[PDB]
Amino acid sequence: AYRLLNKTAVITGGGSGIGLATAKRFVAEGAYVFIVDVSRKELEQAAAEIGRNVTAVKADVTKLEDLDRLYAIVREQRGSIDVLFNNAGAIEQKTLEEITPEHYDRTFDVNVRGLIFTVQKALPLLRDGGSVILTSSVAGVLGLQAHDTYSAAKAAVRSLARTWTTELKGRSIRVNAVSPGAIDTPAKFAAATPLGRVGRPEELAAAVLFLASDDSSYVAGIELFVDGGLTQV
Amino acid sequence: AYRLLNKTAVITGGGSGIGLATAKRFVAEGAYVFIVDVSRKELEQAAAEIGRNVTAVKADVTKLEDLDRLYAIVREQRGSIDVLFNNAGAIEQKTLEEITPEHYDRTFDVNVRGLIFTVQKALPLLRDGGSVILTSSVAGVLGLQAHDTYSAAKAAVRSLARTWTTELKGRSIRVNAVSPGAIDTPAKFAAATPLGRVGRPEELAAAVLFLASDDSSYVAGIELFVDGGLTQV
Amino acid sequence: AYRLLNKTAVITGGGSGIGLATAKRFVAEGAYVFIVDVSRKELEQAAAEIGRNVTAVKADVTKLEDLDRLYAIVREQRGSIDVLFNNAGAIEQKTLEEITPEHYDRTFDVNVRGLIFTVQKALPLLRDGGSVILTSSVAGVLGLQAHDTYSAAKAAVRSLARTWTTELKGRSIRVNAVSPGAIDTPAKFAAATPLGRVGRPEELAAAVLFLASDDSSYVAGIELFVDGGLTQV
Amino acid sequence: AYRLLNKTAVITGGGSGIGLATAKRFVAEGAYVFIVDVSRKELEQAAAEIGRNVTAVKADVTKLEDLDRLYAIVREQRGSIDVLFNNAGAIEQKTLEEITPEHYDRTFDVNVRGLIFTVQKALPLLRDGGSVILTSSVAGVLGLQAHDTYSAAKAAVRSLARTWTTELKGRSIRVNAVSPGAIDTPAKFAAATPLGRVGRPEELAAAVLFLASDDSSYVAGIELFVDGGLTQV
Repeated sequence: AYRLLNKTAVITGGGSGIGLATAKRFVAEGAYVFIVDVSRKELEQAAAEIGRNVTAVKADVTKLEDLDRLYAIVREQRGSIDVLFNNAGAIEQKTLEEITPEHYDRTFDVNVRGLIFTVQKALPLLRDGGSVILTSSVAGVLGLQAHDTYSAAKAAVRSLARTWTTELKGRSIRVNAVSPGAIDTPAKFAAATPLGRVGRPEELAAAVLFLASDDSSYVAGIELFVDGGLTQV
Repeated sequence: AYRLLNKTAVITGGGSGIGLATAKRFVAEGAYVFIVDVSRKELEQAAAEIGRNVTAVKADVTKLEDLDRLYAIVREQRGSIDVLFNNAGAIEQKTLEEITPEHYDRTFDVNVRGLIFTVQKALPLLRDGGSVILTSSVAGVLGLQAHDTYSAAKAAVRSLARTWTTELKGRSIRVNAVSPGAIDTPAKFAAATPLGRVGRPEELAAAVLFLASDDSSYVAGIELFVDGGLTQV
Repeated sequence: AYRLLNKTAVITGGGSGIGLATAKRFVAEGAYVFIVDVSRKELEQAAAEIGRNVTAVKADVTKLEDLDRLYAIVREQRGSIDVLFNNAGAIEQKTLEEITPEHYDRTFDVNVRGLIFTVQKALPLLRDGGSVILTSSVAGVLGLQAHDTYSAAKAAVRSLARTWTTELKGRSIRVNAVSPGAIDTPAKFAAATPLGRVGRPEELAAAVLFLASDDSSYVAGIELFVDGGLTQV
Repeated sequence: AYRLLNKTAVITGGGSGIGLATAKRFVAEGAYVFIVDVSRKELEQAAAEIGRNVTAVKADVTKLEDLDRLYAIVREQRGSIDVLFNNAGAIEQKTLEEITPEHYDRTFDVNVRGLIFTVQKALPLLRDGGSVILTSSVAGVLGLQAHDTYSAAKAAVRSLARTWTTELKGRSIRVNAVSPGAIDTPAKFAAATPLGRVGRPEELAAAVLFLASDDSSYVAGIELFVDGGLTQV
């Protein structure tokens, strides 16, 4: 009945949009969830809506010490991590010509560096048989104006799921990537998208649940497009 | 707890292996299933195993008139199709050098021709928002000795997922390919496979259920690799 | 200066468009070319235009005995084949609903059936270390309204390059697919093409030249998109 | 004979390996070449081997003021760039467990930050209709033990070719990536490589030449694998 019964899940960007929708679906499937985001007010609000089986941890995953404090809380409250969904950060655009060193730093810090140490630091807590989701994007395989660094970073994320599938196979930890298209989170993609609509956080959440749950038990290293077909035709 | 409650499914190659594993998972999820396959004896054993909510139909998907009769049964019995799973066929191996006309026809008639007509002919019963799954293979992206025609054929299937995605969008019908690696069916693939083992048919059924169910409602046109990481690393 | 000096090429579809453009460039590169195609009027025209170091052969390469007659001539006049460029056939359009058996067979006959037996009966003649080129298409990776059978067959063609890479590696024969986008031969593709225009036949001939020549000696089983960026952004 | 007559090329990583083999081939094709690299002693050595039509420049392509100086030199002596081939950097291996902030910085500064600003700063000098080549890698689509950051960064590089195809199309600048497999520099990657050997640096220069010349005039945004079949079968 309950596809994640008593598993423990950690979700970064767990504050809002997709990461929050996932938390909620996780909790409905019977998991216990750590939502990890940066603003306290927004964590409290999130924890309040999810309502049960949820701890809110304030941390910036681009900071080594924040991560250490995170895993000391997960070890103390729950002891182990069965699932890690890495859903942090947002898009900042810049054509090649405008890219500044600091803009490139902002993107890469959040999408790659942050992610690497997030997953690195979770290894001691990860159970054998566990599941790690990275968040890549349609941007990873498209040539989209002013998405220079975002897209490059997301392609690199997709790549980490292959490598880590190789490195973590002895522990039987599956690593996969989700590549969302346009997902409604508080225009001309919708136009060139076969289902003709933006997606709902809830649908991304379900695709993530597939990767999280026992149903994707023979699924490893993939890149799961959830884009209503954008990149597929 | 019932991901396909009251949904009607049609599964070709439903008499054994993956077809039959999926037919069991579907019924466990509340669907009504039509299993379709060539041997009557095998269809009966399969129906008895499933146990309930099943009709067995004898049809060879490479014969137009057999498909006509399948669909008339379906229509009279249930009146609509929510999920079509196309899983007919088996591998036959010949190197370029050994390829004959009949060998070429056995592979393409089953894997491509018959798929085309199955789906064409299901069109009038398929609801809007229904889900169509095709069976490709790791073979469709690999260069495997003596797999000439089977690989080419399953690459042709993965392609029709893309075109049907565009053609069928007006009806919101999702078309997606699954691509199994090595599956247990009554060992070298397994050697270079990160998961270190063949898949169980149930694990393949669970991936197809994903595509069949509403958790994949924003997912269209894709190639879902269920190969333990074979082609991903 | 002469990148193919004294090499023997066979080109199918050599009477027009890409095939003919490629026969001209291969003769300018110092090759001796066989052009193979169905129209006698068309072949003699092409042969006059090409000028020198060309033999026209009227053959329907989906007929096994025409192939036999073809290679019997190649072997008699020039021994062995250094370069085989397979570029026979044209698009035919039908939506899923409109596909008939006849339309399907024309498509897969020209594109997949004849190509297999073409390259099959070429084997005893191909020199070790030679180069075989397959014409697949952007269509092979796209979901183009009413391109059902043509896209599937061109995706099957791309798969055969991977398969024959493996099978023919022992004789160091390279097999690569070229995947043309819109070429200019006697619209909206051009709206989404970054280069903003259709390709010239000469430009596709230049890309095939690359596969044919020593410049691609460490290039094998690839899909080379020649589409002004169409499938890449 | 001379496929780059009177073109100006700039190569980063020009002091050795692929850069150096490519600079040699470019001069053989009548280009004027600027070899760019860190080592003085290494560069004068390289320039001596080329022997003509070449200016060595000493720059660390990860320092912005080094790029300013390189481009002011190019501007003064040649005025224009027709070809920019980016080939700076080397692998360093670390498993996820071993990754340090410094190791991460080395790989991404050299492969991605450095790549970005090199191209950004060539923009005013690059002729309209020029060719810009990037060095990705087979590692960009593989899950290779201990290649975490290098693979991820090469995949970054691959995506930048898509994005720059889009952003630069108005100027008709083609941007494509080359992705080498095992290339012989000063044991089993070759194990299941179809060609049964590591590639020569000359073979990779020839491939890069293809991308710099008119023969790829309708090729934009591509990933060109030069890897003897590794990633293709």
